[PDB]
Amino acid sequence: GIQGLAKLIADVAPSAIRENDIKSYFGRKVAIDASMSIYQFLIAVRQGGDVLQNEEGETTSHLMGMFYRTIRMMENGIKPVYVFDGKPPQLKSGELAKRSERRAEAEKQLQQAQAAGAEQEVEKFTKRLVKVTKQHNDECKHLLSLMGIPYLDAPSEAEASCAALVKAGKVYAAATEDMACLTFGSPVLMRHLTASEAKKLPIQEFHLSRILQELGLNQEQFVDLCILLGSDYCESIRGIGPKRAVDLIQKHKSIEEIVRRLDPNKYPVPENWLHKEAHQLFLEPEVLDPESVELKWSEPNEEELIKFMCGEKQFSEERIRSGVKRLSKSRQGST
DNA sequence: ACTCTGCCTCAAGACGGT
DNA sequence: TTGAGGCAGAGT
DNA sequence: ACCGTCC
Ligand SMILES: [K+]
Repeated sequence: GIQGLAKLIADVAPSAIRENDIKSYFGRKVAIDASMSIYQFLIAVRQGGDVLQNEEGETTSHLMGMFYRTIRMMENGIKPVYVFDGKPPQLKSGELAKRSERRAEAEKQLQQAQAAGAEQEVEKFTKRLVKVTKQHNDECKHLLSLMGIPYLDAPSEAEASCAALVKAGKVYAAATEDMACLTFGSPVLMRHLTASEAKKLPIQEFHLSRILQELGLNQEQFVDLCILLGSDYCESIRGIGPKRAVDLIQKHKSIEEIVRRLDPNKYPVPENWLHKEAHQLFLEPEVLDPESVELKWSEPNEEELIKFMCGEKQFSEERIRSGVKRLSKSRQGST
């Protein structure tokens, strides 16, 4: 994430966002952040406050979500490649650790809810306690393998590896809600791509070059701006938000300069501010080699699919086999 | 009055059958 | 996790 | 569209 970046671009660079109907992404490949979508499902796919599961106790909401949305996308001519998060950059420790503490917090607030009724709390805190695990990951990779859908492991940050794939032309765009993908230099970002039957929000397409033009910056100044707005990798200056940050970056072009010209009594900066290191992470992140693996959208293995989902995970053979045929079908073509 | 902060709420997908 | 949106209040 | 259920 980059705090407020979406609203900012809407506000001061509206020409950088197009809204298109899904019909116009027909025949395009997109890169998807696996870990974020798995998360979205673990949160949303709930039956009675609880997550879907086979009786052995193993979770399955993520498998549901992934299987079906993937199929939908494929039907609409959208070939998705899933990129899985690698090892988090050191600069991320801070953010990550906060995320642990809050979870611990939630967990305590779980007990005091359970021992006092009102499942409103129980389910709220339970949602706040959601966490993607290496198991979730391994399972989804298996599923995608048996669906013929290609997946890649990012050495570190998935978003950075997505931006790398779009840069290299291996895909048209990155489909994610994480504005940071632009910071890492991805020329095109697509929010709200679900290929879902109930629509909801219109697909949003962000062009990086348009953002740059409309804001009057180059990529480097744009990274600095995102750092000021609020990145996952270092702190921000208290009291400088979107409006002020745009002003300052437009006037002084860099963080060093900005820090020289700032009144240290009105706007004091953070102590031991790793902003230069963050910046360098954004310009030169560790990413996979987009030329190593040639992405192929294979044919589903229907039998093995039934064995895995239906067999191991108690999925209705009819719903599954139906999905498998919609997908095998969409491979040869169609609507 | 503009801006930011921080504390809060609240919600989070897809399908099949009407 | 991400919003959007709500509000009080401090600080300009 | 609504909504009961998917597991
Ligand atoms: K800030």
